[PDB]
Amino acid sequence: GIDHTSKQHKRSGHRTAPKSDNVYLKLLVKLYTFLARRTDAPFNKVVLKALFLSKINRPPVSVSRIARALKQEGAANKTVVVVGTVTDDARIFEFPKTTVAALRFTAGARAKIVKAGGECITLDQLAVRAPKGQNTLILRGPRNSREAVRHFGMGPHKGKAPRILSTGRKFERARGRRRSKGFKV
Amino acid sequence: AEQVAAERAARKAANKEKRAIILERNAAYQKEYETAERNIIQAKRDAKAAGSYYVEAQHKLVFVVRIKGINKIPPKPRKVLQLLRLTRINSGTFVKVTKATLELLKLIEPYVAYGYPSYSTIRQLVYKRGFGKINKQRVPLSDNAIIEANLGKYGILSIDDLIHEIITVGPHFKQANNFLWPFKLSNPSGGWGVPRKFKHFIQGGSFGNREEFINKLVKSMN
Amino acid sequence: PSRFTKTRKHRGHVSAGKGRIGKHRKHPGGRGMAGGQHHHRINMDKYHPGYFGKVGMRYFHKQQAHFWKPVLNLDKLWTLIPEDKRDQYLKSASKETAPVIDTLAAGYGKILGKGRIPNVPVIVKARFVSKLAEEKIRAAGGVVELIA
Amino acid sequence: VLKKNPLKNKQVLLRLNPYAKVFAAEKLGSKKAEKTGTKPAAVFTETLKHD
Amino acid sequence: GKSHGYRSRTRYMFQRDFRKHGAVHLSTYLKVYKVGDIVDIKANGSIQKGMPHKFYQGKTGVVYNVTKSSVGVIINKMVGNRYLEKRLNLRVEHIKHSKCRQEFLERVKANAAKRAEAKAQGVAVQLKRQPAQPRESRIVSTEGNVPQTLAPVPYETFI
Amino acid sequence: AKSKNHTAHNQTRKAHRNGIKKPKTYKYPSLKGVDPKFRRNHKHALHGTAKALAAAKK
Amino acid sequence: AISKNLPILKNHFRKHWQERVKVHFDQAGKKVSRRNARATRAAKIAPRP
RNA sequence: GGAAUACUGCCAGCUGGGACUGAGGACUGCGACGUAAGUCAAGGAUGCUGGCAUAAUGGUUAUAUGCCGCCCGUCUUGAAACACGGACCAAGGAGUCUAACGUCUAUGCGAGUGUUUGGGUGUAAAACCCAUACGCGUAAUGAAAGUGAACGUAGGUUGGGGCCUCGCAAGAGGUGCACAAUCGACCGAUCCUGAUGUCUUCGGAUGGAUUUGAGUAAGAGCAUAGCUGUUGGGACCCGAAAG
RNA sequence: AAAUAUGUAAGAAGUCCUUGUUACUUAAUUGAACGUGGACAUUUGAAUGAAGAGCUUUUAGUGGGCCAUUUUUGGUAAGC
Ligand SMILES: [Mg+2]
Ligand SMILES: [Mg+2]
Ligand SMILES: [Mg+2]
Ligand SMILES: [Mg+2]
Ligand SMILES: [Mg+2]
Ligand SMILES: [Mg+2]
Ligand SMILES: [Mg+2]
Ligand SMILES: [Mg+2]
Ligand SMILES: [Mg+2]
Ligand SMILES: [Mg+2]
Ligand SMILES: [Mg+2]
Ligand SMILES: [Mg+2]
Ligand SMILES: [Mg+2]
Ligand SMILES: [Mg+2]
Ligand SMILES: [Mg+2]
Ligand SMILES: [Mg+2]
Ligand SMILES: [Mg+2]
Ligand SMILES: [Mg+2]
Ligand SMILES: [Mg+2]
Ligand SMILES: [Mg+2]
Ligand SMILES: [Mg+2]
Ligand SMILES: [Mg+2]
Ligand SMILES: [Mg+2]
Ligand SMILES: [Mg+2]
Ligand SMILES: [Mg+2]
Ligand SMILES: [Mg+2]
Ligand SMILES: [Mg+2]
Ligand SMILES: [Mg+2]
Ligand SMILES: [Mg+2]
Ligand SMILES: [Mg+2]
Ligand SMILES: [Mg+2]
Ligand SMILES: [Mg+2]
Ligand SMILES: [Mg+2]
Ligand SMILES: [Mg+2]
Repeated sequence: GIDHTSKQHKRSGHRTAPKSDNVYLKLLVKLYTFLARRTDAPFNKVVLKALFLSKINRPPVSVSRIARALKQEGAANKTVVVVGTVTDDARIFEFPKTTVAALRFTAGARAKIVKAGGECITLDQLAVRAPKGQNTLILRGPRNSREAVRHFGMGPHKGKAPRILSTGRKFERARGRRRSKGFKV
Repeated sequence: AEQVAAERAARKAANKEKRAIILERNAAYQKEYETAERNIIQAKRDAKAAGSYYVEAQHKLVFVVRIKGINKIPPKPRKVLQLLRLTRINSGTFVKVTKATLELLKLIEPYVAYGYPSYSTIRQLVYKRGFGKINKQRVPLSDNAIIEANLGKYGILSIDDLIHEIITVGPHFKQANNFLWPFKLSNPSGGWGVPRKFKHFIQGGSFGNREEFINKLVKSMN
Repeated sequence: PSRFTKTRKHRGHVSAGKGRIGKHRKHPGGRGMAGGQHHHRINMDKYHPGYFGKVGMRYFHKQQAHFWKPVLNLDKLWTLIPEDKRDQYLKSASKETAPVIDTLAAGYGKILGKGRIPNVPVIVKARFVSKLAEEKIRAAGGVVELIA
Repeated sequence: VLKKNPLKNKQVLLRLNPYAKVFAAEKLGSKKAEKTGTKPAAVFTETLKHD
Repeated sequence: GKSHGYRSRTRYMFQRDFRKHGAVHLSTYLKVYKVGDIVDIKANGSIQKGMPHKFYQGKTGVVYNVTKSSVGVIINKMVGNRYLEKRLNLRVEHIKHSKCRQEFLERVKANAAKRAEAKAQGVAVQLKRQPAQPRESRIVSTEGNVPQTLAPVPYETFI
Repeated sequence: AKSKNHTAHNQTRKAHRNGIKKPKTYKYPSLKGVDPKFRRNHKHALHGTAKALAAAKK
Repeated sequence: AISKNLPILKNHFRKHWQERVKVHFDQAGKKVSRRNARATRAAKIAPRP
C-alpha cells in the first residue's frame, strides 16, 4: 500500500486537441503544434492553447479594441493577432492601416480594415510571415461580459443578478429587497 | 562533413578529462575519510592517557526507515511521515539532525526504525538502490552524467561526490538528499531479530533509535 | 437521441442512479412551488429575494404602446445615414448641406447622449432628446428639431 | 533497459568509479594501522574497575 | 433549555486578576495605534463597552481603522472549511501591541547592519537563522572530579 | 422513535478533503468601515495628488 | 419542488391540456389547398383581378 | 611482561553449490583490457547437442484427489439467517415524450440575429426563393410622474501572458489584451444646497452626502443541435382506505 | 498552575533616506493617509516537503449510522 498524498490517475484538466471537428481548424492546430514543438517561441504555444478554446473562452474582438490597442506607444506597426472572431464597431470613425490575423472576420470588420488600407490575414499566413511571432500583439476579448456571468455567485449581499424570466414591478422587488417589506437582502 | 570521428574524438577527450577529475576527487575523499577516523581513534586514546574522557561529537546524519504499513495512522504522525517522504513500508531517507528534525523523529517514533548510517551502508545504498528525481521521474543513476546534469550546479559531479555530500553533511545536503529518490528496501533477509516489531528497540522491539545497529538492519534489507 | 442517454448506461444497475436509501419517490417536497414560506424558504430567500409581497401601485388597463420610446445613442446616431453617403457627409463638414436624420422614421423615440459624434453638423429630428444629447449635437454644430 | 548493480559487475563499478581499480590495487580495504604504545591513566583504570 | 448568550462560559476568562482590580492605568490610554499595527486582544472585564466577543480572546489582528476611543481590528476566523475576515470595533482597553513583529523588526535591523558592514569586506555574511545544531566534541577532565558511583536504593515505607 | 442528537464525527476529515485554504491577501485592502471623515478628506487629497502629478508629468 | 438556483417558471399545464393539442401537420396541404382555391377563384372571375 | 583468541565492524578480498527470469531486436552511449589492430562479462541470451514430428506437448470435457467455497435479490448499523420475494421455462415487462427553462459544448452569422404565420415555386407534406412585421439583443433606474451613461490617450495604483529594445546568456528597460484587488469618474433612485430668470410660483443651474440599482466605462448577442439538471404534465413501473 | 491542543510573525506587498496633496488633524510642515526620486538580490533572511499553484461553473448521492483505544455524563448495571 501507498499513503497517497495526491489523487491518483487525475487528468490535467486542460483541454488539448479541441472539441471541434472542423477539419481546417485541425489543420491549423497541426501546423501550430509543429511550430510550438520546434521553434521554442512562447507565441506559438500561446496561440496553440488559444486554438483549443471553446466559444465562450473566445469572445469576439472589436475593431475599436484593435484600434485602441494600436494606440499604445510603440505598437503602431505590430501585427494584431486574434485567435477568434473580429467584429466591427461603428462607434469609431477613423481606423489605421494595420495588419490583422484572425480565425474569422465579419463582413463589416473585413470591409473596415481593407477600406482603411490594412489587410486581413489567416493564421497560417501569419505563421509563414512570422514563424516565431515576430512583432505581434495578441488581443483577447472580454470574458466576463457575457449575460450568464451576471448570475454567478448569487446570494445575500452579493449584488449578483437573480435568474429571472420576466422583469418589472412585482417581479422580485418585494420582501427581501427593501426595508419596508421585512428586510433588505 | 564526416562528423563521426572529429567530435566523437573531442567528446572522448572531454570524457577522459572528467574521469581524471573524478579520480583525483575520490582519492582526496578516501584520504580525508581515513584521516578523520584515525584522528577520532587517536583522540580517544589521548584522552584516556591524560585521564580525561573524549566525548565524541553528536551524530549529524540519521537514516530513517518506515516500518509500519499505511493503515490506521493518526494525522500528525501521518503528516510528518509524508513530509519525510516515508509513504510506503520499507522506505528509507537520510535526515540531517537539527532540533526541528529531532522533534519530527520524536513525533514518528512508533512507525520508523532509524539510526546513524556508516560510510559502507551509505555507499551500498546509493550504489544498489540509487535513483534520482529528474523532472518528477524516478531515474536509475547508473552513470555519472545524470548526476553531472542534475547536481552539477552545486559542485557534485559523480556518485561518490553525492555520497560524500550525504555523509559529510555539506552545504548542499538538502539539494542532494532531495535529488535522491526515497529508497525502496525489501524485508530483511534474516528477519527482524525480534518476535515482535512494534515495541521500542530498548524494550526488545524494532522501532525508535537503534544507534549503530541501523547499519545491520539496513544492510540486511538492502 | 435515446442511444446517448444515461438511461442506457444504467441498464443492469439496480436503482438506475437514484440511490438505494433515498429512492425516486413521487413528490417528496410537494408539487410546484410548494412551501416557499416554509420548508423551501432558504432557497427562496437566497436565490429569489423579493418574491413575496407587493411593491407599488396598480395600473388598470395598460397598453404598451403609450410607452413606446426606443432609445438611440449618439455613438450610433451616424449609422442611420447610408454608408455610400456617410463618407461624403463626413468629408464635407459644412453647414448649408448638413444631412437630415429622421430618427422617428428609423424607429426611435428618444435620443440619448452616450458620447462622441464627430465634429460635423447634422439635423436631427426626434420626438425627445436628452439634455446632454442636445448639447453634444449643438457643440458639433448641428441642431435638434422636434417632431411628432 | 536494465539496471546493472555495481558491487557485482565490476565493469559497471569501473564505469561509475575510476578509483575502484587503484583501491583494489593498493588493497585499501585491508589497511594496516600504525602501532602506538600509549597507556590509559591509573585514574581511568581504577574508575573502570571500581565497584 | 440550553443557553448561548453573548458572554456565556466567560466566568474565569473575563475575571480581572488577583490583586489587580480597580481602575486601569493611563499608559493604555497613552498608547498610540496606527492603521497597520499588529495588536493582541485581551478583554478587560471592568470596561463593559467595546468588548470583544469571547472567541477573540487571545487572538491577534491588524488595525484598519482609528476612531475617538476605539480601534478597528481585522481577524481571520475559521468557519466551516475556510477563513472569513471579521472587523471588530474594540476600545483600546482590550488592545495591546504585539511583540512578535517588533522582535522580527529588530532582527531585520541587525541583519541589515551586519550585511552593510560586511559588504565592504566580502566575508560570507551568513544571514539566515539556523536550528540548534548537534553539539561538537569535547574532552571532560577528572581533575577534582573523579567519578562518583551511584546505585539504586532499596525500598522503604517513608510514612 | 429516538435518534442520534449530535456529533462532530467525520467533520474535520470532511473539512480537510479540500479544506482549510488560507484567504487570499491583496495589496490595497478595501476601505469600508473606515472613518467617513477620513475618507472624505482622503478623496480630496488623492484628487489633488492626481492633479499635481498630471501637471508635473504633462 | 423548489430546488437550486433556477428561474421561477410558469408552465400552465394543470388542466387537461393533452385534449387540446393542435399540431399543424396540415400546413403544406393547407398551402396547396389555398393556392388551388385562389386558382379556381381566378378562373371563375377570369378577367377580374 | 609478551602474545593469542573471543566479540563487534570494514574490504571497490577470493571462491563452490541451488533456484526463477532472458523483456528488447541494424548502428549510435558510458566504460574496461591492449602501443596498436582489435577484443570484451560494457544501453536485456547466446552457443553446442539429442529425441519426437505425433495426440507426444497442449486445449476442451467428464471424473478422482488435496485444500478452499453458506443463497441470490433487498431493506438495513448489521443477512447464510429462525427477515421478505423466488417450484420451473418461454415471451412480454419499468427514467419516456412535450411546454418553458439553468449550466456546459458544437455550429452559422454577428451589433445584430431568427427563411418555414404567410407568399412564390416545385420532380409536390421534400428541396429551392422572399416582403412587411414581430421576438430577443443593442440602456438603465425609479412605486410613479420621470430622467437617462467620456474631466481625463474611456482614469489612477498594484499584479499580469505575449510582444519590442539592449545583452553570449543571466537579466534590465518599454508596452502591457484577458483577468484579479483597490481608489475614482459617469447614469437612475434617496437626502440636501438652491444661480440667471419668472404666469410669484414655476424653473432647477451649480456644488455635495457612513445612502441605494439586476447600470456606464471601444458592445456580445441571436438561432439550431446534444448530454446533464429543473417545473407542470399519468411523468420510472405496479399499489390504497377514500371522494 | 501544567502536559496535549490554540492566535500571530519569520521580508521585495521589506527596511531606510528625501519631500508633494488634502475640505481631515494640529498652537504650529505638527501629524495622518496616499503619493515622486535613491540605496540595500540569490543565505532574499528558520526546518522539511511540494506530488503542480490558483480560480470558476454545474450537478449526483447522502442528510437512520454503528464499533474500538483514550477523555467523559446518566444509570446497580447492560451486547444500555
Ligand atoms: Mg530463511
Ligand atoms: Mg513476529
Ligand atoms: Mg454501482
Ligand atoms: Mg443519479
Ligand atoms: Mg429500490
Ligand atoms: Mg429523494
Ligand atoms: Mg431516510
Ligand atoms: Mg524498467
Ligand atoms: Mg484570567
Ligand atoms: Mg449599556
Ligand atoms: Mg439523524
Ligand atoms: Mg434535543
Ligand atoms: Mg568476524
Ligand atoms: Mg489430450
Ligand atoms: Mg497434458
Ligand atoms: Mg484431461
Ligand atoms: Mg464436475
Ligand atoms: Mg473437488
Ligand atoms: Mg469449508
Ligand atoms: Mg433492525
Ligand atoms: Mg436465527
Ligand atoms: Mg415474517
Ligand atoms: Mg416487507
Ligand atoms: Mg416465498
Ligand atoms: Mg425477453
Ligand atoms: Mg429585428
Ligand atoms: Mg416575417
Ligand atoms: Mg417578451
Ligand atoms: Mg480600475
Ligand atoms: Mg419533464
Ligand atoms: Mg391506482
Ligand atoms: Mg372529501
Ligand atoms: Mg447536496
Ligand atoms: Mg440535500
